[PDB]
Amino acid sequence: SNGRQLLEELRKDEELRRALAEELIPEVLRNRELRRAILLALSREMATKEDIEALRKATKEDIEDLREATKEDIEALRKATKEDIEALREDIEALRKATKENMEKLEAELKSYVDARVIELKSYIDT
Amino acid sequence: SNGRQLLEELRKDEELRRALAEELIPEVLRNRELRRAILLALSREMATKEDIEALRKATKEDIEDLREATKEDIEALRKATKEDIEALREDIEALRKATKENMEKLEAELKSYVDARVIELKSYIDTRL
Amino acid sequence: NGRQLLEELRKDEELRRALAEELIPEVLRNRELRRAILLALSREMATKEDIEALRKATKEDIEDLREATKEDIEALRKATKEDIEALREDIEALRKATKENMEKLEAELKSYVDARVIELKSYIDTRL
Repeated sequence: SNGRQLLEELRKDEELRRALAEELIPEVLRNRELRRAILLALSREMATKEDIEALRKATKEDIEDLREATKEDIEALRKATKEDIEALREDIEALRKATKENMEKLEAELKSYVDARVIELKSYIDT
Repeated sequence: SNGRQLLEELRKDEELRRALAEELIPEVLRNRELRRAILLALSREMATKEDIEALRKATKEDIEDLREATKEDIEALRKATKEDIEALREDIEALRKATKENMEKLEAELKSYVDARVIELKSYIDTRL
Repeated sequence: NGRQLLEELRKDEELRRALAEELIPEVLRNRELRRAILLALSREMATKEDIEALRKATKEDIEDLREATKEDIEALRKATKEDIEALREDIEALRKATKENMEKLEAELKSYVDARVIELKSYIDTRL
């Protein structure tokens, strides 16, 4: 009769049903045999906090690996570029030197050419 | 009112809450459809192996996309740099050539300048005599 | 009231059954209750929200790296452009120095020839 009344009120009042379930239901689930049965059933599909943490850890490592590789790839290009620029600087120096030597060569050749003509004219005059 | 009172007592008395729940537990264990309702409800919230696999797959792809983009961005700079260096190499070659031509020009100009003066002097000598 | 209820439940199995059938379905209707129950079952239990939070964090971590990488590449582009400009200035410097030196040589040889011409003209005149 007490329970018959309670059943009746629960059919009528959804807020009562909700409130009462929130009191009793957690306790029913605390039952260890029931808890084990529920866990066994869910375990076929469950992803655990440990599984998520393992993915988090792997992701963090994969990102760190890429950051590190990227830093190395950029550094390799910096080195290669510095090297190419140094090689071009050595070519410029080589040209400067060759240009200098060639100008000294030309200076000497023209000096002697002029001197040869002078002797030629002096000899012609002396006639 | 009867249930309102009951709710109040349950908040206050944990032994009552426990005892009343234990009166229900046997039926939940006996009735596969209550068990199914509970499992259906819990599955609505539970993370699954499928969910984690989908995130794993998406993450792997997102990282691969960045690796690939990064490789392309570095490659684009390598090509642009190689091109600028090649242009500077062509300038050096152009200067070498222009320097050579200009020296040959100077050689010829000075040869003819000297020769012009020689003819000038020879003519002057001859005229005196 | 609850003491009476407990007594009736011990006596009446149909009441225990009926009451359980009323209260259990609340788990399907009540998201907060359903979540509480699931999290109480075990420390290992994870929710769909837990996966979404990792997804959100991962997306941000990748975006942070993309943005840093873009900046690091841009810094190298600028530094490289600068080094290339410095080389270009060296090439220009050599061109200029080469030009000036050739003009210097031209003038030196012209005056050398002119000096010799005056020398010869003087020598001719001294003779005649």
